[PDB]
Amino acid sequence: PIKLDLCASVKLTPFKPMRPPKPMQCWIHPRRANCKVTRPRNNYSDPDNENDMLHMTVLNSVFLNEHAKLYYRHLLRNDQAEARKTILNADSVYECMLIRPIRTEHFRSVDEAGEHNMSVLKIIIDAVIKYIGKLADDEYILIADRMYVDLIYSEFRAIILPQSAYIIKGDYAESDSEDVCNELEYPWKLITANNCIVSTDESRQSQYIYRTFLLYNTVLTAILKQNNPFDVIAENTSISIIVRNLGSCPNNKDRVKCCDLNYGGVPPGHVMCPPREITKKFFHYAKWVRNPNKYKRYSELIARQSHARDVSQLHLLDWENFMGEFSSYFGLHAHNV
Amino acid sequence: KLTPFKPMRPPKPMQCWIHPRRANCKVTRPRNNYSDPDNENDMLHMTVLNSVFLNEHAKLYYRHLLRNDQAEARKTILNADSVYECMLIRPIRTEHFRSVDEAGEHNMSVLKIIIDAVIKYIGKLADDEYILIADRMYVDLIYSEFRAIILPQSAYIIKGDYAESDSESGQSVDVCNELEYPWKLITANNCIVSTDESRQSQYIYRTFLLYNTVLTAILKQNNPFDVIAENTSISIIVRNLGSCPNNKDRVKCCDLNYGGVPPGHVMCPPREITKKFFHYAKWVRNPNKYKRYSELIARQSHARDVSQLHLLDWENFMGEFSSYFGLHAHNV
Amino acid sequence: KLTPFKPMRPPKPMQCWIHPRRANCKVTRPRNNYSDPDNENDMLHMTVLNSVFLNEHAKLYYRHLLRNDQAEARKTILNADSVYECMLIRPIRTEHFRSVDEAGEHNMSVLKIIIDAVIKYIGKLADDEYILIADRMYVDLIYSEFRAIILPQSAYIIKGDYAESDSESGQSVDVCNELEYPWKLITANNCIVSTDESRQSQYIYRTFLLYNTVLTAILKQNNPFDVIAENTSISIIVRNLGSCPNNKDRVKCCDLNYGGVPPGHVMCPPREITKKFFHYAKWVRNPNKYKRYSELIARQSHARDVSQLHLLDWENFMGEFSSYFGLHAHNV
Amino acid sequence: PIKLDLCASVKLTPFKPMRPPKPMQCWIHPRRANCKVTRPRNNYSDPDNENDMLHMTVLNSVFLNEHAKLYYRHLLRNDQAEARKTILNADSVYECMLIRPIRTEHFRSVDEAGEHNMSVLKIIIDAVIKYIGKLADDEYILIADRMYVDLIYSEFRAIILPQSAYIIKGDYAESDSEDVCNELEYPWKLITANNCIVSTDESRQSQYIYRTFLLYNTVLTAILKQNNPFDVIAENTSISIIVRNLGSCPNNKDRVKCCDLNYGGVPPGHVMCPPREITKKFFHYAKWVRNPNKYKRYSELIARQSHARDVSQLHLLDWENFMGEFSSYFGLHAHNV
Repeated sequence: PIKLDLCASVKLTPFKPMRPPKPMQCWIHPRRANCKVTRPRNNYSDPDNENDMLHMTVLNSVFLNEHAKLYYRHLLRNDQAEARKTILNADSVYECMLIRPIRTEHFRSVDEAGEHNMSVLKIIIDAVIKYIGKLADDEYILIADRMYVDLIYSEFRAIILPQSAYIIKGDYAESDSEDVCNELEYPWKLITANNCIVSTDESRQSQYIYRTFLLYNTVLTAILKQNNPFDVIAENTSISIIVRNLGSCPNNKDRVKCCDLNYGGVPPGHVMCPPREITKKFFHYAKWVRNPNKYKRYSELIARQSHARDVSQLHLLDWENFMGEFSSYFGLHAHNV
Repeated sequence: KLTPFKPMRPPKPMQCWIHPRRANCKVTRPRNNYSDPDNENDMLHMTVLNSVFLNEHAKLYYRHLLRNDQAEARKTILNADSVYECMLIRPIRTEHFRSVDEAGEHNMSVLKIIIDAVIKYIGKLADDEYILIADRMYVDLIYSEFRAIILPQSAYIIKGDYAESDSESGQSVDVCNELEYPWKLITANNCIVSTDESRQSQYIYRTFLLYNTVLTAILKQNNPFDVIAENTSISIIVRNLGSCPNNKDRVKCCDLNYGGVPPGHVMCPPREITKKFFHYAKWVRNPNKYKRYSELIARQSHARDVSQLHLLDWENFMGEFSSYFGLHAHNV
Repeated sequence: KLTPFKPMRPPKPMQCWIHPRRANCKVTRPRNNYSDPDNENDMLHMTVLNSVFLNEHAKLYYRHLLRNDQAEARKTILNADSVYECMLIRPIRTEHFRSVDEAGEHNMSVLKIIIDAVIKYIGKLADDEYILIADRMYVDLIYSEFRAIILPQSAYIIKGDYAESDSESGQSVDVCNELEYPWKLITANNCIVSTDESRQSQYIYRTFLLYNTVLTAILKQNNPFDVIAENTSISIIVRNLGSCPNNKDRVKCCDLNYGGVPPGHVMCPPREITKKFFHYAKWVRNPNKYKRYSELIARQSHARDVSQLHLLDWENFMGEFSSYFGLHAHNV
Repeated sequence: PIKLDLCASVKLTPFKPMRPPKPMQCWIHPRRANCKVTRPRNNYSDPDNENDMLHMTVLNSVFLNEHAKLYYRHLLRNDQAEARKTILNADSVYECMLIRPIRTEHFRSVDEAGEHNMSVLKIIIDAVIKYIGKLADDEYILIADRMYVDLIYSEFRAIILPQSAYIIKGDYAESDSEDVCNELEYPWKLITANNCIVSTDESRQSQYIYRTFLLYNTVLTAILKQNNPFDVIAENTSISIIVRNLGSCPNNKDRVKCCDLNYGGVPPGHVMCPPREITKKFFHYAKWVRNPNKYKRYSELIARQSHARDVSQLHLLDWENFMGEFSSYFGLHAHNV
């Protein structure tokens, strides 16, 4: 249903510039329809090309940028997938993945892994942390997909996946004014610029903590052989009820009852138990996904003050302590931070 | 439901002295270093369209024909679904382009050059390729006393294919499988079947688009043959205007109002040709039902005589027009 | 969210040879007993508008002026929010009404009678009452060589009130408390404050609406002074047309295209008068902010000299027009 | 937000042709905002005029008919309210009620009455039954307000109230073709007619049973001193869960557990226990309110066949037996039927 602004708003049938694949399915992603995997009929003289794994992912076209370029690709760098390219078909969109796993390499979806092989787990955390490192401090991001990043992973690699996210370039005009929203060529800048917002300290902290929670949710998903309900961004779903069901950390009320979760291998204990109120505020920050443009309601949210300011600062510092102990738990380094 | 996040400020000042009557035409000039008055002579028009006109490659469709660009710049930029073709311009001191809309242009030579530009623009369209306009039954543009600058056009491309007996001779590499070996192995471009008769339909279509554009240019009144709306019916418009006096098969455009001196009968195309033209045009509503109009104009629904003589009448109009402006008949 | 139930079949055939270019004008004739050819001479036009134009009494606003109806029938009927003014017509055998749109009318007398009809139609509007058009800067209608038939107009009425020292003399019964004793005791009509200066604004408004209508009638081209859209700005249109030669305070309508013989300068109203007219008109977007434009045209924002001389120039245009068509200056 | 179809779809501010009463409240209808009551400052020389009760009710404008005339008024006849008239203000609408209760008459809202004074109760049932009698057999109606009719009632009268309903004129073209959808004057009929539908036996039975259930729900509300949840037409609300909570009639599974309800005076017993599946099908029929035009989904619904046809017929006949015993319970007469 598309119309023009002339004296007759004509109904336009959404044109289909690409045969939509009828056999839509990915065995690595059985629960996902938009996820489709497939192995091409490579030149059969060469057994090597047999390994080439190809996965297309479906998604809306809004996720493309002003340049018609999909947002996660901006954060992509030194990618591991053998190749990638975008696919625009009307509102729908597709994103095919060329991969060539080595003679024995075998990827698999991060979801529901449970995997306790901290070597592979650390491979994935390195991939995701380096990827999100491409984010700028005054640039921020939300993930309308879920509260984590999808990916697959083999013993040799951890291939990232396309994400339903939205870039948002905030701008903190430092009092000492000595990347700008008006980066076009001067003529074009005369008309318009990025749909920027007002950056500030609190927004920086909010986005940083948000990406950190994304990291931790992905880590959970990796070490959860059961459902990791944290991903769920359902409108009806509320974190209040979520932690009411899950309860709080037995070892300390402050944190969540993540000690009792179901783990593919060794349970780590109350290690996976983050403070609760920080998670709550994180979910509130995440709710931004539905109205990204209205930034005043979510930009500083994780770092906002509910004295209330003292409690917010203290509990954010508690979450920072949690990140410190987490990094120590995996021998990590905050140079990415 | 999700908010369609906007990655840029939507330009509110929808002001185009070239095209005020529209809701998407905005022209505006730079305010750069004035030591160079020519830099001030620069002009900058952005038009707001819909992203649906972006192909698989994320390419605005009419840009497939932006070849030998006489204008300065043409770049695409979008605010979510909204899209924006942004134009750089720089005429010489006395050169100033103007809207084709009801231009009333009397200068024969200016019309000649403009029509040459439009015909060459549309020429590169492939034989099995078919174009459909989505805003008006005439290509839109501007024109200065010296040169002409095409304007962005909202249209959809489509590729066709046939299986002629001699399916080998000539360049057959142009196929709707325009991906790279694995990616084509995954999916192929949307495509249809092309055959000579729909090609004649398309020829008639493009030529009458050219005719509509020239009418608009030389008209000191509106061009009723330029509206692609629904309630508009070629039947009612014909009833309004009627058969042309010296040739009733034609239409009474002789009485119309041109800024240039009225040539009279010269601008009077046939009747059933325009009928089938309009019915072919109303296809655009749902191109996916392509066959419902793929062949419409030249269909044999005897009727063989009727449609072939209709083609004869159309090509008679084509040749007499071309001669009327010195155009070679071989410019098709 | 509830479905806006439709109590009638929505008439799909939006066909009006009188007004094809619009999306709501449908005309059509009866197919009744043909033994009476005059019954066939009957014509039947329904226009589709929005129910918002129905008052408290559920009365279509412009119908307040459907007095001494020269047309046959005018009834209202709605399909939920959609509304439908349905017209009966029956000209004499050779009488046939036509669209005011770009009528190019040369016949002076026909124009005279049409303008008489329009002025009398608008005359009954009360002094403290103010009208606002919602579709165009000109009253819409049709006209036969003999008579004229107004067409439905989408406009909002509003009543005003003042507290002059002599708040007793004359007929003061007309108040915005137009309910019956208890029902008025419950609620009152929406109302505003009327004062002489906004009344002058309204006089200028209505008169320039009349001027736009006459231009449309005698124009063999469109009437750019008839569009109430947003991006349209009187500033840009003025820049396009410019100061009239024999009187630069006026506008260069002399060069415009009339189906009747161009009178030239005769149709050239002042400049700032049209400016303030347009700014007054753009009020209609949100009438509830009434004061933001209630006084606009005749505001004293010295400026006393400026606005009073603007009124003088406007009334000069009014009188010279009236004399140009024999109209008495007392027909205001 | 209103636009025209010309080359510029202009945003139009909804014009306000009437001061909306700021003190919006009815003491007889404390839970209803659209309900407002008020006593006018009558000529104080006459104590008689003091009794005059005036109640305006707010509602959407869609409820008006093609003639801009509100639907319940069509069913109104020999009305008891001292006077009535409609009030169009933009989309909003109002409906003022003039009443002159006699020197001692005292009206009151039917809701939450509990009243056991079968004399007054029978007054109300007579009012409602005679009112709904104005419905034609081939004409049908739905009540988007709720699953009943609002009203007030004094010892002397039972004043009806405006309803958010929608008239629907079906048409059963009897094979022996010897009120028509095309009732306009011939010219106008040449363009259009009523938005009719295809009547039939089953639709007649469905509408009849629907109005009967409306009667019974109103009677319940009258004899319920507590909430009568049956009125509720909430989208989230399902009759399945409703009767799951309420359970079925202890005296017979067939019916509903209406024996246990809360009654202003004497409980009547399992008398108020209707068959359940009939109520279910009634609620499904009622769901039509949201898309009245699409009649194929609801018109025959109460009388439709789920053998399944045998069960539907049998259980509808059981509901008819329930109406028979109900009428006997109040000495009524089916001449209205």
